[PDB]
Amino acid sequence: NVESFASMLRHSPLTQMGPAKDKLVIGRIFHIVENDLYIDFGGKFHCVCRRPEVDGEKYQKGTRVRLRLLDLELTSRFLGATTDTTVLEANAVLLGIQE
Amino acid sequence: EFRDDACRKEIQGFLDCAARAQEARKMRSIQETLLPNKLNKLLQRFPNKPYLS
Repeated sequence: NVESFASMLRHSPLTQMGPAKDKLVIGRIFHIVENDLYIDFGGKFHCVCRRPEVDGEKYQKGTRVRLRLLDLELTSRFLGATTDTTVLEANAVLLGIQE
Repeated sequence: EFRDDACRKEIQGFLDCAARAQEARKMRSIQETLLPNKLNKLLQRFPNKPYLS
């Protein structure tokens, strides 16, 4: 009586979500630099978003935010490169706080 | 006849233009210091890999 790994992968929320393009996700600000919030949203890599000029003080560690994902991982192959160069971070648009 | 009596205005304009050129030179020099050094520093952190790991 054990759920298979295939079952878990099939029924996990990340699999439920289709292509990450323009999907809406709920991220968590797990680390903040002066004006750069590092937001984890459950994906393999976090995203980095500038603190909004409006209510920027309202964003703090653990502040749950809404993001529009453009890519789970930012990668691309370049002229002559054998393997894709990855910046090890997702590309997401910060929409605001969630309550 | 190269006499300053009437040229006063043009000569003053010449001096002002030279001063403006020098000031613009200084401002450009200071403002110049993405620069190639910073861009290359960024690139080195993500080197092109034409071989296999």
